[PDB]
Amino acid sequence: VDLGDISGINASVVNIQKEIDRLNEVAKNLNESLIDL
Amino acid sequence: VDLGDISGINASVVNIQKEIDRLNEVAKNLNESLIDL
Amino acid sequence: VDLGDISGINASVVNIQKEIDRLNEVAKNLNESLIDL
Amino acid sequence: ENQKLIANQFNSAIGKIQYSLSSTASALGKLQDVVNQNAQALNTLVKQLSSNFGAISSVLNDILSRLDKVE
Amino acid sequence: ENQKLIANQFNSAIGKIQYSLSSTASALGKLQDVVNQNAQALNTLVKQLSSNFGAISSVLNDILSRLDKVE
Amino acid sequence: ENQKLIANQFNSAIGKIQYSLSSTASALGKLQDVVNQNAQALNTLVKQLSSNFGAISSVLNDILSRLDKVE
Repeated sequence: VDLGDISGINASVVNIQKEIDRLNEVAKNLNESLIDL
Repeated sequence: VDLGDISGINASVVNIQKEIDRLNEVAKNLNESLIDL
Repeated sequence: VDLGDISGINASVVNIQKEIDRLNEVAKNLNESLIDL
Repeated sequence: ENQKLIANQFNSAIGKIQYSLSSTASALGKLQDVVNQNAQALNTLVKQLSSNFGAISSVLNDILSRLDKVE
Repeated sequence: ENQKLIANQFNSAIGKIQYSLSSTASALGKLQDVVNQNAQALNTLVKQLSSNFGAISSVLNDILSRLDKVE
Repeated sequence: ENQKLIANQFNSAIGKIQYSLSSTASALGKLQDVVNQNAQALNTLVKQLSSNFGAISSVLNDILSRLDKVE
C-alpha cells in the first residue's frame, strides 16, 4: 500500500511590497505637483 | 492511532470593498474636476 | 466504509489580464496628454 | 489658446485616469472574489478532511480492536 | 509664466501617475499569477487527495473483507 | 481668472488621485496579506496531510502484516 505523495504541492507567496511602497510614495509626492499661483 | 488534527488550519477572507467603492467614487467624482473654460 | 467525496471542491482562477492591459495602455497613452506649450 | 490646450490636455488626462481607476476597481473586485472563493474552498476542504480522518480513525480503531480480539 | 508653471506641474503629475499606474499593473499581475498558482495547487491537492482516499477506501474494504472471512 | 480655475481644478484632481492611490495601496496590501495567509494555510495543510498519510500508511502496513500472520 503506497499512498501518493503530495509533499510537492507548494503554494507560492506574493511580494508586491515594492509596488505598494511606490504607490504610497507617489501619493505623497503628488503634493509637490500642486499648483500654487 | 491518533491522526493529527488539521481543524485549526483556517483560510482568511479579504474585504477590500471599501477601497473598491472609494476607487469608483473617485472615478465618478473626477468629472467634477474637469475644466470648462 | 464510505469516505466523503471532496472531488467537488474546486478553486477558481482569476483573469484580470484585460484590466492590466488597460492600465498599461493608459500609462502609455498619458504621454499624449502632456502639455507642450 | 494655451489655456485651451492646457484644458484639453487636462480633460484628456482625467478621462484616461478615470478609465484606469475603473479598470483597477474591476481588477480588485475580481481578485477579491477569487481569493474569497479559494478561501472558502480551502475551508470546505479542511472540514471535509477532518470528517474523513475522523471516519478513517474510527474504522482503523475498530479494525485494531478486532485484531486484538482475534489474536 | 503662470502657464509654464501649470504645464510643468501637470507634466510632473502625469509622470507620477504613469509611474503609479505601471506599479499597479505590475502588482495586479503578480497577484494574479500567485492566486492562479495557489488555485492550481489547491486543485492538484484535491485530485491527489481524492485518489488517496480512493486507495485508502479500497485497502480498508479489503481489510474488512479479510476480517469478515477470518472471523 | 481662467488660470485660477485651471489651478483649482488641477489641485482638486490631484487630491482625488492621491485618495485613489492610497486606496489602491491599502487594497493591494490587504490582498497581499490574505493571499500570503492562505498560502501558508495551504502549505501547513499539505505538511500535516503528508504526516497523516504517513501515519495511515504505517498503520495500514502493520495491519496487513498482522493479517498475513493470522491468515
